[PDB]
Amino acid sequence: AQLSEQLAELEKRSGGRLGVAVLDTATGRRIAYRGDERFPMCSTFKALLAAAVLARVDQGKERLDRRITYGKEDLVDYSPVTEKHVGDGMTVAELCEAAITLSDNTAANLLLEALGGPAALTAFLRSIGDEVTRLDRWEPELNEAAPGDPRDTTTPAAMAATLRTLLLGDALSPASRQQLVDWLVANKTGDKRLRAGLPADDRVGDKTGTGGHGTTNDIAVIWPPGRAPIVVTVYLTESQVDADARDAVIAEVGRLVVEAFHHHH
Ligand SMILES: O=[N+]([O-])c1ccc2nn[nH]c2c1
Repeated sequence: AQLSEQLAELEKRSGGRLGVAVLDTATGRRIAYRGDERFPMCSTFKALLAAAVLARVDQGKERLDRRITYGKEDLVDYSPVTEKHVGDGMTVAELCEAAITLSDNTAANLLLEALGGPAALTAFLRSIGDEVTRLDRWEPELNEAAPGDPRDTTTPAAMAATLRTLLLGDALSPASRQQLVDWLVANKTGDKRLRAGLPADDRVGDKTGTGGHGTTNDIAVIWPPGRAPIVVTVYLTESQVDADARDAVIAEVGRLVVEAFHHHH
């Protein structure tokens, strides 16, 4: 209730459309602002993509140490890791790490190819119970973020529930689960979004995303000391303020989420 008004005030000053979901795993209870509205995912999809790959590894259809070869012509804009390994190539695990930790666009496209494309990612999501999130396009076309376009979107609540089952539930094997946590925890943003609003003593594994039509997102599983973990998803789009302002918007969601856990009662 109170956090809602605070977020709606924050949404006004952003000029855009803000969506937040908070899933407390101690109770399975969730708080949500536009939690059942569609928002463009941009790079936050890469957390799901590495999950779907690890699920192939669990099934035996993939190996984290499989070498993937690619040439200069497979590269798209923003490939900080993969661009320096056109010769060697990279293992699946190295592409997953590059995609989560640095948002390497070629890594994600290479992992989508190994998977079977946006439809295979969407198909995996369905198999774990997410009936909402959808990936339709490849990098970088999927960062369009056009209002009313349902392609490449999720909801704050759907994304939060999906992170819960992948990182904390029984969707992946325990080892794949631990591996996906390890990748998300070693973000190198790093960091100015949710991370910036939170207590430093927290262990945070997060994924950021940026797009057109004034879009910045951040999703995260947070482990507070001596406390069950909490899943926070934040989606901002149609924002009229600039990229640095959008970062501070997301950090302010983080601060408000903490205040409401400690004080609203
Ligand atoms: O992100 N959080 O929802 C959250 C809530 C309460 C907390 N106490 N410590 N860290 C926290 C994070």
